[PDB]
Amino acid sequence: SGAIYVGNYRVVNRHLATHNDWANLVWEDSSRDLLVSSTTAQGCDTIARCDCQTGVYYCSSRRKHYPVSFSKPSLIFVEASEYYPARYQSHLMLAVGHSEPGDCGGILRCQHGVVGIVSTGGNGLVGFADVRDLLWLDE
Ligand SMILES: COc1ccccc1[C@@H](OC)C(=O)N1CCC[C@H](C(N)=O)C1
Ligand SMILES: [Zn+2]
Repeated sequence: SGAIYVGNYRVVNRHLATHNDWANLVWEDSSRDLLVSSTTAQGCDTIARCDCQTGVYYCSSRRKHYPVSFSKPSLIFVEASEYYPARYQSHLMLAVGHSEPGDCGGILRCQHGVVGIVSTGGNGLVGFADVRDLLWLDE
C-alpha cells in the first residue's frame, strides 16, 4: 500500500483504489495501473520533472529503502494476476530489486522529488509506474 499526496490530489495504484478514491475520481488509466482522486487537505509531496534513471524506493516487505538503477518509462508485458488480465502495461520502469504482493504503492524518489510508485514485482525485479509526465498534478 501507499500513495502520493500532491496539491489537492492523491495518486494510488488503480488496483488498490478505495470506494472513496472512485467517488472522488479525477483520472484513471488501467494500462498504467494508476488512479488519481481529489482531496480537501493540501498534499505533502513534490513531483520530479526530470530524466533520472537512479533513485531510492521504499520496500514495505523489508521495512527498508533500496537504491536502484531503472529503465525509461516503457510498454512492458505483465503476466495475469487476480487484478488484471495478461497485458502490456505502459509508462513502466523496471529495476533489479525486491518486490512482492503488498509492496505496491511504495514511493520511488530521485534528488528532484517523487518519480513514481511500485506497481509490479517478482523474479528479483521491481516495476514502477512513472508519474513524471503528469504535469497537471502541479496545478
Ligand atoms: C500477485 O502478483 C504477484 C505475484 C508474484 C510476484 C509479484 C506479484 C505482484 O507484485 C507486486 C504483481 O506484480 N502484481 C499484482 C498486482 C497488480 C500488478 C500489476 N499488474 O501492475 C501485478
Ligand atoms: Zn530526477
